[PDB]
Amino acid sequence: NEDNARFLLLAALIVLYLLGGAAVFSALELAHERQAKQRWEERLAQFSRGHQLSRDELRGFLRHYEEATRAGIRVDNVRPRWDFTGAFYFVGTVVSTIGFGMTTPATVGGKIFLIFYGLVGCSSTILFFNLFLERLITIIAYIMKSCHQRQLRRAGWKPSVYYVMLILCTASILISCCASAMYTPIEGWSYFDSLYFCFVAFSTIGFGDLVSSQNAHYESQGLYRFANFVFILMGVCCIYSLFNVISILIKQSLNWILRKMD
Amino acid sequence: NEDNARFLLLAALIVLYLLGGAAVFSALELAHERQAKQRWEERLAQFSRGHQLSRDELRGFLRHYEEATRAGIRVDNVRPRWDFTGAFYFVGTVVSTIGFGMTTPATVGGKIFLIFYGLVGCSSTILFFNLFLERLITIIAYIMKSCHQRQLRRAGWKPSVYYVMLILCTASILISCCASAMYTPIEGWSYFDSLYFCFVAFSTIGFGDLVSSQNAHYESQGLYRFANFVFILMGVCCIYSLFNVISILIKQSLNWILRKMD
Ligand SMILES: CCCCC/C=C\C/C=C\CCCCCCCC(=O)O
Ligand SMILES: CCCCC/C=C\C/C=C\CCCCCCCC(=O)O
Ligand SMILES: CCCCCCCCCCCCCCCC
Ligand SMILES: CCCCCCCCCCCCCCCC
Ligand SMILES: CCCCCCCCCCCC
Ligand SMILES: CCCCCCCCCCCC
Ligand SMILES: CCCCCCCCCCCC
Ligand SMILES: CCCCCCCCCCCC
Ligand SMILES: CCCCCCCCCCCC
Ligand SMILES: CCCCCCCCCCCC
Ligand SMILES: CCCCCCCCCCCC
Ligand SMILES: CCCCCCCCCCCC
Ligand SMILES: CCCCCCCC
Ligand SMILES: CCCCCCCC
Ligand SMILES: CCCCCCCC
Ligand SMILES: CCCCCCCC
Ligand SMILES: CCCCCCCC
Ligand SMILES: CCCCCCCC
Ligand SMILES: CCCCCCCC
Ligand SMILES: CCCCCCCC
Ligand SMILES: CCCCCCCC
Ligand SMILES: CCCCCCCC
Ligand SMILES: CCCCCCCC
Ligand SMILES: CCCCCCCC
Ligand SMILES: CCCCCC
Ligand SMILES: CCCCCC
Ligand SMILES: CCCCCC
Ligand SMILES: CCCCCC
Ligand SMILES: [K+]
Ligand SMILES: [K+]
Ligand SMILES: [K+]
Repeated sequence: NEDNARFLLLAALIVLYLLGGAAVFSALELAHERQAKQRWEERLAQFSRGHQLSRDELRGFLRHYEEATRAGIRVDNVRPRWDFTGAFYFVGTVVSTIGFGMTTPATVGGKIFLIFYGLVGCSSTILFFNLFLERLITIIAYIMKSCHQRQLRRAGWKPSVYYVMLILCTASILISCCASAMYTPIEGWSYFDSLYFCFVAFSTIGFGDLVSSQNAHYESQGLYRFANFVFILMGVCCIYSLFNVISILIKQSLNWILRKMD
Repeated sequence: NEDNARFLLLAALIVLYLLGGAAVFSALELAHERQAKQRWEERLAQFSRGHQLSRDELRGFLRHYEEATRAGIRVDNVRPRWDFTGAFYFVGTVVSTIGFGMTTPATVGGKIFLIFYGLVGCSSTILFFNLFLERLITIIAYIMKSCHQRQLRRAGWKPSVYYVMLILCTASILISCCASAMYTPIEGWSYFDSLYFCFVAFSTIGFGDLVSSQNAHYESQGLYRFANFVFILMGVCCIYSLFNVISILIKQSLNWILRKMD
C-alpha cells in the first residue's frame, strides 16, 4: 500500500509542476510572439506591394520553398546531407536519442531500417551510460580511500550521494564552459547562446533551432569534428548521471514525506 | 579487470555498429536527396524567369520568410503558440525529453527558466518511469501466481526476463496499432506514416518532421487532445521499459562472450 501511495503522490506533484510551468511560460513569451507575427505581416505586404504581384502566387512559391527546405535546401551554403559524414552524424544523433531533426529519412525502406537500427542501438547506449556511471563511482571511491591513506601517514569507502552530486555538477559546469569557449569564434554566436545550445544538446532534448558544424566550410574542418564528437559524448554522459542521482534524491525525499504523513 | 574488458568490448561494438549504419543509410538516401535538390533548382529558375525578378531580392525575401518561420508562422493556418495550451504542450514535450522543436523559447529570461525547469523535471519523469516498471513487474507476478493457483485446483513467483520482454513487445505493438487507427482520418496521413510517427515519438527521439494536433481547428477538439496525451504517455512508458529490458539482456550476452573468450 506504500508503493501505490508513492506513485499517486508523484503523479499529482508532476501534474502541478506542469500546470505552473505552462502558466509562467505563456506570460513570458506571448508578447514577443505577437510582435514577430505583425512584423512578418508588414514585410509581406510591403513586398507584395512593391512588385505588383498577387497573393496566391507567393503562397505557391512559399509552399515550394517549404518542400525544398524539407529536402535539405537552405538559403546559406550548408554541407550536403546523406553523404558518409552526414550519415555518420545522423546515426550518432539517432542512437543517443537526441534527434536534432536537420536530417530525416525520406524514402520507404529508409524508415523501416531506422526502426530496427534504433531499437537495437538505444539499449546499447543506455547500457554504456550505466556502465560509465558505475566506473565513475568506483574510481571516486578508490581516489578517496587512497587520499585518506596518504593523509593518515603524515571497498567500504564508497561516497554518499551528496558528494557524487556535487562532483557531477562541477564536472558538467566545467565541460559546458570549456565547450562554449569554442563555438563562439568558429560560428558567430553569443556566449549565452553557446551555453543554451550545450544544455539543450547534453540533456538529449534537442530542439534543433541551433545545430553545430554545418557551414560547408570550417577552415581546418579536421580536428573540429573530432572535438565536437568528444564534447557531445562527455556532456551527455555527465548530464545523464546527474539526472539519475537527482532522481535517487527525490525518491528519498518522497519516502520521508510519506513517512511523515503517517 | 573484468569490468574494464566489458567496457572496452561494448565501446568497440558500438563503433562498428555506427559505421555500418552510416554506410547503409547513405547508400539508401543519396540519390533521392540529389533529385530533390535538382527539382528545387529548376522550379526556382522557372519562377525567376517568369516574373522578370532579380536573384538577390528573392534571397532577401526567403531570408525574411525563414526568420518568420522560426517564429510561429506557417503556411497552412497553424494554432497559435504560447497562449495557454501551447505552453502546456511545450512543457509536456520538455519534461519527457522528446523536444519536437515546433515551439522554442525566443527571449532571454525564457531560456534560464527553461534550464532550471528541465533540470528539476527530467529527474522526476525518470523516477516515474522506473516506478511504473516496478509496479508492472509486481502485477505480472501476482497475476501469474493467481492463475497458477486457480489452475492447480481443477513473492517468489517473479517472471523471467524473456516473458517480460515478450509482454512489453506485445503491449507496445497493440498500443501503436490502436493509436495509428486514429491520426489517419483526423489528419491526412498514410497508415505507415502514422506508425512511423508513433515510433519516433514513443522512443523520445522526436525528429519533428511530423507533429500531431496543430491545425487551428479539429472538429470536437476537446477529447482529441486528451486522447493524444494519454496515447503518448502510455507509449513512452512501454518503450522505455522495453529498452531497459533489452539492455539487461545485452549485458548478460556480453558477460557470456567474455566468459567464453580466454
Ligand atoms: C568511443 C566511444 C564509443 C561510445 C559511443 C556512444 C554513443 C555516441 C553518442 C554521441 C555521439 C554524438 C554525435 C556527434 C557526431 C558528430 C560528428 C561530425 O561532426 O561529423
Ligand atoms: C497523470 C499522469 C502523470 C504523469 C505525467 C508524466 C509525464 C508527461 C509525459 C508526456 C506528455 C506527452 C505530451 C502531451 C501532449 C499535450 C496534449 C495537447 O495539448 O494536445
Ligand atoms: C574512435 C574513432 C571515431 C571515429 C571518428 C571519425 C569522425 C570523422 C572524422 C572527420 C572526417 C572529416 C573529413 C576530413 C576532411 C579534412
Ligand atoms: C488529469 C488531468 C490531466 C489533463 C489536463 C488537461 C488536458 C489538456 C486540456 C484539455 C484540452 C482543453 C481545450 C479546450 C478547448 C475546447
Ligand atoms: C489503487 C489505484 C491507485 C493508483 C492509480 C494511479 C493512476 C495513474 C495512471 C497513469 C499512469 C500511466
Ligand atoms: C515534481 C518535483 C517536485 C519536487 C519534489 C521534492 C519535494 C520537496 C520536499 C522536501 C522535504 C525534505
Ligand atoms: C514551476 C513552479 C512555479 C509555480 C509558480 C506559478 C505561479 C505564477 C503564475 C502566474 C504568473 C502571472
Ligand atoms: C582555427 C580552428 C582551430 C580548431 C581547433 C580545434 C582543435 C581541438 C582539438 C582538441 C580535442 C579535444
Ligand atoms: C584501462 C583503460 C580503460 C579505458 C577504456 C576507454 C573507453 C573509452 C573512453 C571514452 C568513454 C567516455
Ligand atoms: C552493439 C549492438 C550489438 C550487440 C550484440 C549482442 C551480442 C550477440 C552475441 C550473443 C549470442 C549468444
Ligand atoms: C548494422 C550493420 C549491418 C551490416 C552493414 C553491412 C555494410 C554493407 C554496405 C553496403 C554498401 C552497398
Ligand atoms: C470526429 C470526432 C472524432 C473524435 C474522437 C476522439 C475520441 C477519443 C476518446 C478516447 C479516450 C481514450
Ligand atoms: C500552481 C498551479 C497553478 C494553477 C494553474 C493556473 C491556471 C491559470
Ligand atoms: C518563478 C516565478 C516568476 C514569475 C514571474 C513572471 C514574469 C512576468
Ligand atoms: C529496399 C528495402 C530494404 C530495407 C532493408 C530491410 C529491413 C531489414
Ligand atoms: C580560436 C579558438 C580557440 C578555442 C580554444 C580551444 C578549445 C579549448
Ligand atoms: C544577458 C544575458 C545574461 C544571462 C545570465 C544568466 C546566466 C546563468
Ligand atoms: C585529421 C584526423 C584526426 C583524427 C584523429 C583520430 C585519433 C583517434
Ligand atoms: C562494418 C564496417 C564497414 C565500414 C564501412 C566503411 C566504408 C567506407
Ligand atoms: C541489410 C543490408 C542491405 C543494404 C543494401 C540495400 C541498399 C541497396
Ligand atoms: C481552457 C482552460 C483549460 C482547463 C483548465 C484545466 C484545469 C484542470
Ligand atoms: C526576466 C525574469 C527572469 C525570471 C526567471 C529567473 C530564473 C529563476
Ligand atoms: C509500403 C508498405 C510498407 C510496409 C512496411 C511494413 C512495416 C513492418
Ligand atoms: C471536455 C474535456 C473532457 C476531458 C476531461 C476528462 C477528465 C478526466
Ligand atoms: C573519410 C573518412 C574515412 C574514415 C576512416 C576511419
Ligand atoms: C577506469 C577508467 C575510467 C574511465 C575514464 C573516465
Ligand atoms: C497497480 C496499478 C497498476 C497501474 C496501471 C498499469
Ligand atoms: C477507436 C478509434 C475510432 C476511430 C475514430 C474515427
Ligand atoms: K530527444
Ligand atoms: K527535434
Ligand atoms: K531523449
